[PDB]
Amino acid sequence: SDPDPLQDFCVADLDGKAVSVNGHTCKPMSEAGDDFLFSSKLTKAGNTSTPNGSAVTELDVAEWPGTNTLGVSMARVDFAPGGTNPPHIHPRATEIGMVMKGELLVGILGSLDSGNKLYSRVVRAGETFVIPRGLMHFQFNVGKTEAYMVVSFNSQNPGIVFVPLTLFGSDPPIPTPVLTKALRVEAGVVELLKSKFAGGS
Amino acid sequence: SDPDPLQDFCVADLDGKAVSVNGHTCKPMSEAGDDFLFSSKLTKAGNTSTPNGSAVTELDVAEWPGTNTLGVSMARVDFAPGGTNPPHIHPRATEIGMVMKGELLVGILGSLDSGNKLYSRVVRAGETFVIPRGLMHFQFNVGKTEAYMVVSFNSQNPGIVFVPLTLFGSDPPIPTPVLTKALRVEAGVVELLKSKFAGGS
Amino acid sequence: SDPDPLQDFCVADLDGKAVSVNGHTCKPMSEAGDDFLFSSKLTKAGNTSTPNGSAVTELDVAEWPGTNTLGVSMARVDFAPGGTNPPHIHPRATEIGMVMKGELLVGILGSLDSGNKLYSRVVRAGETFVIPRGLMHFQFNVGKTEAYMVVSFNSQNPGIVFVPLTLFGSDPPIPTPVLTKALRVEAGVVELLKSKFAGGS
Amino acid sequence: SDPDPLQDFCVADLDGKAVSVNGHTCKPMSEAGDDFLFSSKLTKAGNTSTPNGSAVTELDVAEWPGTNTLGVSMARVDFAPGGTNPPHIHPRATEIGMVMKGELLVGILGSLDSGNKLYSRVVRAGETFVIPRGLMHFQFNVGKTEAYMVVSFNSQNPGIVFVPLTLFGSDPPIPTPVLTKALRVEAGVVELLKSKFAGGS
Amino acid sequence: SDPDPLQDFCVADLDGKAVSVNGHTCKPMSEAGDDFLFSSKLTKAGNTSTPNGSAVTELDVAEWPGTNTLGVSMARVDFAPGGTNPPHIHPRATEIGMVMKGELLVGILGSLDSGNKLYSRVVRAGETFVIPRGLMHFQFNVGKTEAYMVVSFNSQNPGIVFVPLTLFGSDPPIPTPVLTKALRVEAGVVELLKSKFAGGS
Amino acid sequence: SDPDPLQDFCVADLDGKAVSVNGHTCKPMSEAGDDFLFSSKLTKAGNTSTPNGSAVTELDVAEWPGTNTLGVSMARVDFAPGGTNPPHIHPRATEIGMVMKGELLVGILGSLDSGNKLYSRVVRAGETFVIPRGLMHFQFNVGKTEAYMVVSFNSQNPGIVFVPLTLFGSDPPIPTPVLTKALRVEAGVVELLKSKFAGGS
Ligand SMILES: [Mn+2]
Ligand SMILES: [Mn+2]
Ligand SMILES: [Mn+2]
Ligand SMILES: [Mn+2]
Ligand SMILES: [Mn+2]
Ligand SMILES: [Mn+2]
Repeated sequence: SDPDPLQDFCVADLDGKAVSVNGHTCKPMSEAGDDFLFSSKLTKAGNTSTPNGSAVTELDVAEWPGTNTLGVSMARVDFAPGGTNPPHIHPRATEIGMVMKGELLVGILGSLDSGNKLYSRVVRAGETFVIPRGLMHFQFNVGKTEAYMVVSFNSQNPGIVFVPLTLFGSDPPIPTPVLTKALRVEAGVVELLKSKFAGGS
Repeated sequence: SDPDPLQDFCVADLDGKAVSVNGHTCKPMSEAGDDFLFSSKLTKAGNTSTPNGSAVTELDVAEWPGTNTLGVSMARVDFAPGGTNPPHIHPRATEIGMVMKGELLVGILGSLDSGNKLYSRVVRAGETFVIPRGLMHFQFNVGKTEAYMVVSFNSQNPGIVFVPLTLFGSDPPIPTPVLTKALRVEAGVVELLKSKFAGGS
Repeated sequence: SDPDPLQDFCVADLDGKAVSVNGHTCKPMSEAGDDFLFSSKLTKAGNTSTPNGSAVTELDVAEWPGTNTLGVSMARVDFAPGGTNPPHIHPRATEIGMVMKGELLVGILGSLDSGNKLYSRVVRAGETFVIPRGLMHFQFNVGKTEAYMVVSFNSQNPGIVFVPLTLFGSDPPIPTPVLTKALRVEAGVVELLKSKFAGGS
Repeated sequence: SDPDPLQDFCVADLDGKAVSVNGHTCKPMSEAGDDFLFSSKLTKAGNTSTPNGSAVTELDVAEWPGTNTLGVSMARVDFAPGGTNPPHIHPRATEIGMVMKGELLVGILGSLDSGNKLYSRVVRAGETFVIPRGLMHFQFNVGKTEAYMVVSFNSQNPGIVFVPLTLFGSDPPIPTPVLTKALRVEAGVVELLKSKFAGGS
Repeated sequence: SDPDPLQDFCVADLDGKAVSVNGHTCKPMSEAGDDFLFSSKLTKAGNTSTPNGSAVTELDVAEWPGTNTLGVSMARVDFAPGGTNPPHIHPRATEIGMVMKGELLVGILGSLDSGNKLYSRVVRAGETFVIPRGLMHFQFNVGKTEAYMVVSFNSQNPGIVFVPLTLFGSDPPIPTPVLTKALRVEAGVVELLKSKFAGGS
Repeated sequence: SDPDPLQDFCVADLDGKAVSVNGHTCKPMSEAGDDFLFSSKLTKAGNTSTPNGSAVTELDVAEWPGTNTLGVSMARVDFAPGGTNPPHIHPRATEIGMVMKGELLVGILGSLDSGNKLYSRVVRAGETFVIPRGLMHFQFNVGKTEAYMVVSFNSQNPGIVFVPLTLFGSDPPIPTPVLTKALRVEAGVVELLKSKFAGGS
């Protein structure tokens, strides 16, 4: 997991010309003020008018510099009815979270040696789930109203590997002959899928 | 931080006669069922009729065996008006959390080389805070109704070192001559403090 | 990464009734013999007559018990002409590898904050590549003869999340309405994809 | 624990205008000289004429730049007769130490799930003790002459959270209503305690 | 082991005047190009016309900046007939490797509590070995033609402590009276050994 | 470094038939008694009437079960006049230590990329030194009376790789043709060296 901190605080210096290191350099401690350990960025719902029908509001180190070196971050995800936070992976963190409003089908997938088992259930207000680092998972709003969840991670920068977007809409996209071989369908089907993700999100 | 996992899942075997290891041994994977990655233990408010005026509902590995080896846990804390989650430390984890209802004065204290600085603010619904591993911190309900927060940690077993209870009500209590020297007050004052914590909580 | 070792050697006890822990318990050191630090399991090519046209020969702790606690493993991957080791992720390890024979298009994909960038090139005998933990990647045999590579990981059990198989052929498969929403295509297309992975591999 | 080193040596650059990172940047290796792996800072006793009756002489990375990245530090603590190194916590390290002269009552406190157990004994010359990261502990000179101990930590910067000073004399102090609720005594008692720590140490 | 990465990529900035940190600072991500995850440095055999009769071709972070923060590296070692990669230690990594051509006697030595056991066998093409961090080991070409192996490590900078060269040819060499006491032979024998390593390699 | 602890205490179960894991299983916490965090094993000097002229008194987890999982250990080393703690390596820990009595030449050696630099000085009572994990180092008593030092490590089981004993007296010894090639001397010289270490210490 993230390297442990070597002092109490180390607020990220996010200036575009800052020297680059693993993670982030820190602003001078003397200059951090009083408020770096607090945020209000998750107070409002994200805009669910997206192709997925969900919206992630990030609270990782990029959005909350006071988390730098501390080995934690958060996010909020809002869902339109029938919206999905699509199959995805966090490459660098375990996730733990709670549904706050509505009803979400939450699915978590084992790796090959676990038989690619799918564990899923309908998670309601106050109920929680845990997703091991690197494993594919999704949420789907099965309710008829807006749902949201609040999640936390054991990294300052868990990363998101969105499976559909990466598979079909990477920069630039994976070669069609790779995808036809991998997906066991003809070029036309792969081309249809790519056309859905050609817009970068 | 907690050792990284060496497989997808490793549900804690919490049987009283289980062999003991760092953390917990795991139940046979073949026998875990479908539901170990989920919990509903935080759906209900804790009982705030306590001397502190707060109640912690734990969701660490002892309460959620499916978190074993995954490097995360959660808790809910409910507060009566004027209730406090008193100055305390988590010896093995950074904490990250959100106020869900009400208004909480949240205070976080730097260590000696940080001048023992106190950072505090009133945290309201949807607002968040982060507390580095090992640092003293508290919350106090400044509202006139019940408040609660939901918190997460980057350990399966963060630990709680309650400062008042440990200082005055440990098992058995710290010697009075140690406390008079350390607190710079006479025996009578130390004896008064001990009398408040003689009941073990 | 994997927990560091706390002694020189700790050969995995892979008996089916062994107590379960994070990773593996160890056989009594006194009884390990001379040969646990060696293997010959990668001397022979895997069978490439598979739907993917590739075959992975594993040398993780399950196949090489002497690697237990040491934070490393290996594998060999053989490729028929036009064969692919399809888009996949190792949830718990960085991979580093070398092409030994033939010509492989090797592609490595950044996460969302890296713009899902695809980095790819044709890798020939003696040439190497590195794949950060948790990131999607693939190889495709662009040559007209059999190719193989030998790879190593900084985990005893890196895991494999095969993207096509997990997305369409998990146990049981992800719900069609989740996949239609996530992939932005009609049910018929999702059903076609599922039919290709209904056999478990 | 502290991040492992990625090279042999990395002597801390402690210049006030140095770029800030987790831990410390390093001076150019070419310029470190011969003597960075050695110190003589603990050769002399600290001044025990303090309110606590003890004096800590630090040998962390701030005082010994050659320890930077190496995951270790030291300190010496000297005690007047009846002096205490008061209840405190090291947020980022386990401590291991030896009494060198005199007789010290050494107390170590478990966390809540350990029942806040107090383990204590009189430790004499050559005898040792170990204090897990984050746990409250103290020493008290029970002898009639000066005592000292030498301690080591598995961090370059373990931190010190002094319980009395932080509880009553932080910068600025914890609110009286928080302390009256937490300590179960009236304002007058809290005000008396604060008056003892108003001087910053 | 090496600190985990806190982002996808962090290509090492190896400029001689770069600020120094544990490991390496990184070049601006925006400027890394496409090719940093690939190398061709191990395509050619090293020059075995050396006193050892072996040649190490390094592929650590100094030679492959794209490995920075990723916790892995590689090397190739080529051997003349009768050549040795002499008893040595990697202070910061476990090694895992495969013989590619020829026949190598590979020996791995336990530490004191393992009775300094020597485990050795003749390793041929395709066969593998694993060497725990910090343990002494060697390879010796027992064949009549050139051999080579390709090895990987779970560090970006494993380090090499060559035992003969360090014992007899360090900068400056270990004092003769230290070596006579340690090796239980007279000065003349130590002086003979030093004369063989006076050239720095 | 050693895996972090997942609870307050975990006293090692050192029974010969205990299940084996990375490190040690723990005795039931309920049964540990009061005294596991303390030891008196270093109160007395070791017997310096040895070929080296030094004696190591170990206080690792094998000798101090209460250190299990806590990431620290200690040792005492006593030296006859002219005695040496010979060139050796700790494979799994950084060492930090203090001379308590007498005068010791302490030498610490960089790895290859550090030019195999030797850093050495005469260390007297109260003076300290630090030795990075995996690096060769030695001490030599330059005084005319007995010296001793007390050292600590950031591992519960640092290991000791004694260079002379391992090079010449391993179990069984390294082949003579390996040593003649590696040491650049004739068989007779290697045979002389082996004869000095044929007794196992
Ligand atoms: Mn997620
Ligand atoms: Mn807390
Ligand atoms: Mn792969
Ligand atoms: Mn302390
Ligand atoms: Mn090697
Ligand atoms: Mn040593």
